[PDB]
Amino acid sequence: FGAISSVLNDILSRLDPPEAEVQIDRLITGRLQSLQTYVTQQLIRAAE
Amino acid sequence: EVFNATRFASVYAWNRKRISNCVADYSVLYNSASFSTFKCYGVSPTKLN
Amino acid sequence: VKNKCVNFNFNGLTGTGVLTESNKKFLPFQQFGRDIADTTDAVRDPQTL
Ligand SMILES: *[C@@H]1O[C@H](CO)[C@@H](O)[C@H](O)[C@H]1NC(C)=O
Repeated sequence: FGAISSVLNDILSRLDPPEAEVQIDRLITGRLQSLQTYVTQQLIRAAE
Repeated sequence: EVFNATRFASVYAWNRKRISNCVADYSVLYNSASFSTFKCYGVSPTKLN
Repeated sequence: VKNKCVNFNFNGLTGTGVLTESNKKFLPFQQFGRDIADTTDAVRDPQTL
């Protein structure tokens, strides 16, 4: 999702918090968007 | 042999040496007052160890 | 230590979980394995292979 790596542990063990915050935020945005998409699809399928 | 050396090559012919199969202690380099510039990109200076 | 939920740092690969004897066999060039969803699932011991 634009971050340096897709693994949170690598980001945590490689960078200090002030600079790793941006990467964590990008990962959070991407994963939250994916989860919301999944939940909406599940709601529609559940209605069907 | 690289940090504490006598000859440093020219800028356009910068000398590259490969480091492998050893244990590196970057804390002694970072905490030393001999260096007037120590900045890391893609990693923090305290996490190399 | 096996059969206990522990934090592990295998050759720089950090994580948390339970380490156990593996029935899988690794070819003598592979270091770690991944699932169908690419989640890390196995690791080769740097000191015991
Ligand atoms: C040293 O490494 C060798 C080769 O992998 C291994 O057989 C041996 O058990 C190791 N020794 C110790 C003390 O870890």
